[PDB]
Parts: sequence; structure tokens; C-alpha cells
Amino acid sequence: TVPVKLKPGMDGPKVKQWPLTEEKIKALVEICTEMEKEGKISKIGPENPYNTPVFAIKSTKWRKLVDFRELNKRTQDFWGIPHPAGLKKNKSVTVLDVGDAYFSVPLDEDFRKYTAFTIPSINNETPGIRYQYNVLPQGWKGSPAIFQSSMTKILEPFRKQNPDIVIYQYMDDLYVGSDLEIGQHRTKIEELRQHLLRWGLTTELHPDKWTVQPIVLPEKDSWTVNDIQKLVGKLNWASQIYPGIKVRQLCKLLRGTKALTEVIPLTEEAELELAENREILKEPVHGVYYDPSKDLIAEIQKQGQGQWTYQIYQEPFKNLKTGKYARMRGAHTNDVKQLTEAVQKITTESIVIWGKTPKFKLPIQKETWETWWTEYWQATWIPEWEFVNTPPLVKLWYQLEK
Amino acid sequence: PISPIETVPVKLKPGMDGPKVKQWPLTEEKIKALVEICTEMEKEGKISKIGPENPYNTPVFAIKSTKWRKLVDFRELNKRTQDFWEVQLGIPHPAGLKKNKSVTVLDVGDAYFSVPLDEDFRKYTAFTIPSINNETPGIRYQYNVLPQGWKGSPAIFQSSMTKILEPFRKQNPDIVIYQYMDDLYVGSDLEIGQHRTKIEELRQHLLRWGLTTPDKKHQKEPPFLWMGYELHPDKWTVQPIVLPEKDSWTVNDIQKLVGKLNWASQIYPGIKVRQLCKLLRGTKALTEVIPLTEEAELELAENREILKEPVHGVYYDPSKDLIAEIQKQGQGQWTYQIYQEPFKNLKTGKYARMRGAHTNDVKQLTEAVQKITTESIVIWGKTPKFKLPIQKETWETWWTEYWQATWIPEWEFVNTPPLVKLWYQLEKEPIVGAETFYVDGAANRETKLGKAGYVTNRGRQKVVTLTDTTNQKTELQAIYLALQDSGLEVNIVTDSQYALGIIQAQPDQSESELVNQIIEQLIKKEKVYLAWVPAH
Ligand SMILES: Cc1cc(S(N)(=O)=O)ccc1NC(=O)COc1ccc(Cl)cc1C(=O)c1cc(Cl)cc(C#N)c1
Repeated sequence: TVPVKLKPGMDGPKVKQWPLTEEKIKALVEICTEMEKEGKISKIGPENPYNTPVFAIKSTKWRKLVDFRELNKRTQDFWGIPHPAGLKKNKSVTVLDVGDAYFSVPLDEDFRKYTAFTIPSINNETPGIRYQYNVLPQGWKGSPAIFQSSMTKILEPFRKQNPDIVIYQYMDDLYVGSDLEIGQHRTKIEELRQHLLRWGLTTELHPDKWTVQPIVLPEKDSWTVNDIQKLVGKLNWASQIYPGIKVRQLCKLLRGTKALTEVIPLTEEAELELAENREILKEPVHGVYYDPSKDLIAEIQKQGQGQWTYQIYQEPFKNLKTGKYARMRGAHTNDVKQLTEAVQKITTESIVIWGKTPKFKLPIQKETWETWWTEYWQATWIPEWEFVNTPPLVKLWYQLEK
Repeated sequence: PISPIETVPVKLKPGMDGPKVKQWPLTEEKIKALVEICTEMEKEGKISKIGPENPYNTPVFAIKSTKWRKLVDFRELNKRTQDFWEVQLGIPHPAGLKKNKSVTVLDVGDAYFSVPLDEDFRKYTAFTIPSINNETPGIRYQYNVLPQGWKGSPAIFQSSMTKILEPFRKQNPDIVIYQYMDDLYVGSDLEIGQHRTKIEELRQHLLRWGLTTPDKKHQKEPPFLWMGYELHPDKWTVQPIVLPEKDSWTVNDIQKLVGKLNWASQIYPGIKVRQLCKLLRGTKALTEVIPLTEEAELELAENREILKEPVHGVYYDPSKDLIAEIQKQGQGQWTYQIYQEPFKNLKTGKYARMRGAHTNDVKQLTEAVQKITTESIVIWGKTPKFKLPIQKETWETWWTEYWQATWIPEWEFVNTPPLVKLWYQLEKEPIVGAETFYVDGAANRETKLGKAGYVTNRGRQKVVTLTDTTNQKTELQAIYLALQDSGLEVNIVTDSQYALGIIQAQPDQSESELVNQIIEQLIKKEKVYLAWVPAH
């Protein structure tokens, strides 16, 4: 075992366990009695005051999902593999779960305490069941790192055999990228799983298709005072990104106090202005480049009717990427599901593109989100998030996307 | 007979050191009692007489069977001990107890003193018995077991217990043992005699580890007294809450009262404390005597009558449905009852009017649902099917269009008035023909002087000069004018970033009178179309 430590002066996580369902507790209890036996985890005493949250996600088979977000932050660094720029340009990338790989390697006995976690009980009819990892834990940043030599090794043979195929490791995940056609691709992935499987491992993005979508402005036979106002508003706000966007000629048409419903005729100068503004918006703002030393920020607005809009940026109005996400079959009566779904999606894109997860600003109240985000979580990692109050215009502007 | 229980590794906080506080001086009497006690505890094996090889010290005290007892103040040692995983802070709510044929309560007794101290750590617990009136060298000891009052005792004890029971719970899957502080509430569905025997088994399992326990000699008999509750074999009920009648009510008095009444509101239907609370206005001291108004004297009466009602509940049966029903008792106030079979309530409660900056009933309904859900998840590990006084149409129409992620788990409509609705809906498009007010307000934030008028396409005009206003009241006041001064159909355009707010959230209750006034107005119109245009 390699000695690991917490970053200077940082103490261990002491996050509280959120209450779980009976359904979920019985599952964690099962999974944990197993792992206990196999020596992967051991019950612990009260002298260990640390703690991390644990939950169960979805076969009928339930998986254990620990949230080491705090311990990850408190965990020393190790200066992972450099992001492969081409991954983004592949025709198809597959994600495989190699968290099972860690259970092999032991965890520096001195660090264990910090991995303590608790399985709660309905009605507090009992204290929780406490454990701490004896081996590398899935979801801990120091796991894939500490297993890096061992990982590369097991990987080479497959890379050389197929050097037109790229493989990138983020936490427990393996993103495999090629240009082969679907069938030749997937069959070749299984050729990779099989390869992985003869040690102890186990289990469909199209990056080149993710298009950068522009803002399209409304087109009308006739324009009313209202139409022009709304338009002049979107443009105004937008002048914050593209400063060449002008609303003088338009804002002129609006002089006077006439019924919103009245039709205004468009002056030729006004028409150019619009035309000129459609031209400016035809491409993303220039001068936006990714800086690896800065955080990634992912903001989302609920467009309603199951549509969602998002922007990944580091500097306000200097967007790295933007998108919309329309609800998936089945989530009709569920905002929470579409959101967690959108988040997982956006977060994977970010991993694919820059090899790091973005920090999220979510338009949902903390209680609602904390009470139900698990029910639909499906990834091994967990981004960082904060709850916010959607400014009505950033929304209005992006619903204007093509 | 203490314990063959493996000790727990206790260490002192980051790099600190054991206590060294000087022994408080005591009388020959008090001293002679402490000597007595410690001599007993010396033999029970609880403490050990030590010597000069201990710089550590904690102050012992003598307090009064009126017989002399002792008290060691570990305040220091505690603030210098490591931190432990916090012992269970959440307490079971009867409604979450599965009805069992028999239940036994076993308080573990000589709890702490019965469990081993980490032998390393004992030194830190050394205290000293003073000599006759502060003249030199008295008796010195240290603890061999969890000391009463030391920081880790509870957590250490809880653990040891949990460990000792792992086997039993393993071999008796259909037996249920709740753990709470030093108590074991043991319940099963065996037969009165089978049960009785299994309890004696447990008891004997524990004794074989150092934990004495009750016999039918001392061991509580139902109903069980437990936090404002009475636990009967087939129902729980609330223990009588008595409002003392007096002719002199201090501020302290009326507060403690208002408090017991507020707690009562959760269980009893109809409690009210409006006129009571009214008595607190302007009070100059807790001891102040404030004469009860008539209104006050009356509600207090009515409460005395509500309170003498037999509210009771049932226990949880895992095989039946969980159902929570909500009622809106006044703006922002909600009542709920959670049951399985009709009228047979498992739990009830209400949520106080959450006076916000600005919300609407559907939002608050939503929040009461959130609270109930978490409460339920905790208590039963499940989430209720809901019965809500709201039409699925209103819900869909609201949620489906609210800027924020929202949600209600599975629920069904129930028409139990009043119903929660949307007090108004702003128009989706400008209203043809309907007047078009162009509103505005500007106020010297510094002078708090302003005006807020409008000019419609139709000629009608106005402006008012206002005293005491930050542009935000003008703006809103602007809009307010435009609302009163128009027909049941209007189009109002503004530059107010705050009005844009209303647009996206159409609130039906706020902190500010203004917003209220406007809201009132919005509800009166048949159609309103609010529009925002950039300022300048
Ligand atoms: C009250 C009662 C009496 C009897 S009998 N027939 O033995 O008198 C049988 C079951 C029950 N109870 C039930 O059916 C449901 O309740 C329970 C179901 C299981 C268990 Cl282990 C305890 C209780 C309790 O009554 C209880 C719970 C706590 Cl947290 C504290 C105290 C406390 N203090 C008592």
C-alpha cells in the first residue's frame, strides 16, 4: 500500500447520512454484509468520528454509491492522465465501469478511518451500521490514481492491437473512442471488455455529432409593438455577448404610446439592423478558450414543457458550449428526473471534452433535489452543485436557440 | 461484575494534554462521605487508587435517600478528549412502531460504570479527595470504566451494547430490539409465554457480558410513558397536557403557555393562540403581569375544551398502504394526517404559515409535500400516496410552466374545500383592444421622495408624488396605479426588473403590503398582460 494523506491541515469528512428508503437500506445491508465477509470493509467503533454519505442506485441488482465529494476535496493530489483532445472528435465513445478494479488493492491502513460511512435505520429504531473501507473505494479520487500503473499495464496490449482506438480514464470510468462503424465498434469494445474481464472487470456517445447551436431571431410577416419589444429585449440582453448587436433603429419604431397589439411597419434602417444582428449571431463569440486552471461552470434553465437549456462557461458570457436537452420518454410527470438526467448528460460531455466535471447551478430548491436526486442517479461520479433562481432573461434568450 | 468487553481506543484531541485542575476544598463531612463511596467503587473495581505518577486532576464534588453522593466534573477532560461519532440524535416517533403482540422495556441500569475504560486513557480521569480543611495529602483515584459525565461514555456504551446484541438479532430475526440511550424496547409476535422466555434469554445473554437488566421486578408496565405519549398495546395516545388556571399571568407564564399550546396544535384540531400571543405586545419583563383580554380569556377556555378530547393513534402495519392527506387551514397554513385505514391516524401535524418574501399556494402546497415526504421516509422508510386539495389541471398548468424544478410524488385529487388554486394567470399575449398603460416610477432613494405614473395609448394619464419609497415601491406602485385605474382587461408595460419577477412566478402572497395590494388587484382583472422592456 502507498501512503496517502489529506491535504495540509484538512481534517476528515463528517457529512451526515441522508435518510434512505426501507427498500434501499435492505440492499445496502446485503451488499455490505457481503463486502464485509470478503474483507473489503470492516465494522467500526465510535472512536472513528468521520463519515461520508452512502446510497443505492440501480437488472434488479442494486449498486452501492458512496459520495466522497468531501473526502475527494480533502484528499492530497497526485501530481491522472492528460486529456486526449481527439476523444471529442471520435464517431463513437463507450463508457465502461472499472470501479470493480479497485477492490483488489488494499488501502493504506492509516487512511481507512476517513472512509467511514453509515447505513441508517427506519425510525431511528437503531444506531446506524458503521463501516470503513479496507481496500480502494470506488468514487474516491485517490483510487484510479493509485491504481494507475496497474491500469495502464492491463491496457497497453489493447491499444497497440487497436491504436486507432482511444481510451481515457475518469474516476471509475473508462471512455473508449474509435471511428469504426457501430457494429465493428461495439464488437471491438466487447473485445476490450473480454480483455478486461480476464482480471476482474465488467460492463454510447457520438461526440462528433454535438453541434454548436446558434440563436435564431423571430421572423414575421408583420411586427406588433409587442413583438418588437420582446425582440428588442432579447437583443439588448444579448448585447452582453456580441457587442455589435444594435437596437437603436428598432427602439425608434417603439417611440410613442401605442397598443401592444398595433402593427408597426419596419423602416429599412430597422431592417438592416435586424439583418446585421442575425449576421452577428450566426457564430459563437470569438475569443473564448478553455483555461485548465479555472473551474468549469454549468448553468441550466428550465424552459418548460420538458425542454432544458444549458451553458458551460468559465467566464460570464464566454461560453465554451451551449445546449438544450428535451425530456426523455417516461419522465413526463417528473422535473427532478429530467434535471438529474440532464445533469448526468452535461457532466459526461464535459468529461469527454475537457476531462473534468463542471460545477452546477441548478434551478430547483435544495430540499426537493436532495430528497430525490438519488432515485434517478446512474453515474459513478457526482458533480458539485448549488441551487439558484433563474433570471427570466437568460432563459428567454436561450429558448431562442435553433 | 463489570465486563469482558473489549475496550475502545480513546485518544486526546489533537496534541493536547490531560486535565490538571486543582481539587476544590471540602468539609470533613463531605470528605468522609466521598471517602466512603470511593472505597466501595474501589472494590466494585470501578476506580483504582493511584499515586504520585499522575499530574492529571479533575474536581470531585459532594451533593445530596438524602444520603451523600458524589459528582466528578469532567468539563475539562471532555473539551480535551477526541471527538466521537455522534450518538443517535433522532428519536423514534410512535407512529413508526410496528404493532407487536408483546413488548418489554429493559433499562440497562448501571450502564456506564459497567463498561471498561481504555486502560491507556484512565490516567486522564484521575481526581482527588481533599484532606480535612485544606491541609496536605488526600486520597487519589482514577476510572477503570466509562465515567458518568465524560464525553465518550454514551457513544462507547451504545457501541458495546450494539456489539453484544449482534448475535441475538442474528439468531432471532423475527424479534425486534429498539435501542435508545440505555434502553432496549424488545418486542415480538411470539406468544405471551414464548415472548416471556425469549426476554429472559436476552437478559441472560446480556448478564453474561456485564449488563444487569430489569426483572418483572422493576420492569415497566404499559401504558409506556414516552415523550408526551402513552403507549398502549393497540394504540398510542397523547399524555394529558394541563393548562393551569390562574388570576395572574406573567410574560413568562403566557409564553410557556403559548408554547404548550403550539405544540398541541400538532395533535389537536382547533388549537389557537392568536389572542394569547397578542398579550406579548410591548412587554417590559418576563416577570411582568399582563391582564388577559376577554378574547384571550375565551380562546384559552376553548383550548381547555379541545385539549380534553381523546385523540389517539394506531401503530404501523407494513402490509397496508401509507396515505397522507393535506388541508389548507388559512393562507400558508397546512394540516396533514397520515394513515393506513380511514380515520385510524398514524400521525398528524400542521405547518405554520411560512411568512415569505413572495410565494403562491401551489408552491407552498408543494413544500408541505416535501416536508411530509422526508418525515415519512424517516419514520417508515416509505413515501405516502397523497390526497391533495388540488386539481391535477391546476397542478399541471402551474408546474408545467414554473421556472423551477418542482414535484409531487404519486397523489390523487380529493375535493375537500377550500381548494388550492391559482388566483390569476397573466395573459400569454397582449390583449387586443384592452388598454395599454406604459408605467413608470422614479424615487430619490436618498430623499425617499418619488412619483409613479402611467400614460395609456387611450390618453388617460396620471402620476402621484410619493413620500417614503426606494424606487422599487414606486415601480410597483406605478404598476399598482395602472391596475386600479383600468378595466377588467389591461396590458401594462414596465422596465421593472422586479415586476419581471412576478411574471415568472405570479405570486399570490407577499411580505410587502404593496405586492399584496397589486396581487389583490391582479386577481380582480379578467385579463392582464404584463410585459417588460429594457430600461432607458
Ligand atoms: C405498548 C405495547 C405494549 C405491549 S404489551 N401487550 O406487552 O403490554 C405490546 C406491544 C406494544 N407496542 C406496540 O405494539 C407498538 O410499539 C412497539 C413495537 C416494538 C417495540 Cl420493540 C416497542 C414498541 C413500544 O411500544 C415502545 C417503543 C419505544 Cl421507541 C419506547 C417504548 C417505551 N418505553 C415502547
